[PDB]
Amino acid sequence: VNSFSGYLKLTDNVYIKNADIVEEAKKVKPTVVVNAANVYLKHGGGVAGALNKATNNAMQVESDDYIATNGPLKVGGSCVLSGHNLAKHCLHVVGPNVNKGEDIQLLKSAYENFNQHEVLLAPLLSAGIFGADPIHSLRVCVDTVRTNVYLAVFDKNLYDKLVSSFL
Ligand SMILES: OC[C@H](CC1OCCO1)Nc1ncnc2[nH]ccc12
Ligand SMILES: [Cl-]
Repeated sequence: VNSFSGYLKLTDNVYIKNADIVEEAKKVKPTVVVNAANVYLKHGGGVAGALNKATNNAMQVESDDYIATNGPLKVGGSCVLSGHNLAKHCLHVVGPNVNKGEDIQLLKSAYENFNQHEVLLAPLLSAGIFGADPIHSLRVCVDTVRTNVYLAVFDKNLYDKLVSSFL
């Protein structure tokens, strides 16, 4: 039993809800919140920009130190950093950004990072400003993640379409 409330069960372990991931994280304070990161951990917009804003830019400061030490992430890769005031940890995961010409097959590799954590609050990878088909992102999530994932979808119109089109 966990404190995630109001989710629709798509599968044994995949759940979905229309919610602002920032407001969800602030309410639940999950062990792991997933960020829709880029390889430079530059959290300028989308989910990443909103999560970083909610930390008063502390996420960006920590991320800049991480990059200075370790260099960029790989597309499909991840790193674990602090969750600041939002969660215990933030799993920064880089899905392919279609608007940069990155291979959509890497979306499965990106979701595989979730399997290293028993429970996560997450957005749909490569959706939104990363330019992939969100119905596809949900399909890959359900077919790749085996741990318990609570998916937050900000756009209500999109949420209804994902549910009604889910197989
Ligand atoms: O796949 C990422 C989704 C994309 C979907 O389509 C257009 C907007 O929402 N973005 C978000 N999902 C959850 N919380 C969020 N906070 C800020 C952005 C955001
Ligand atoms: Cl987005």
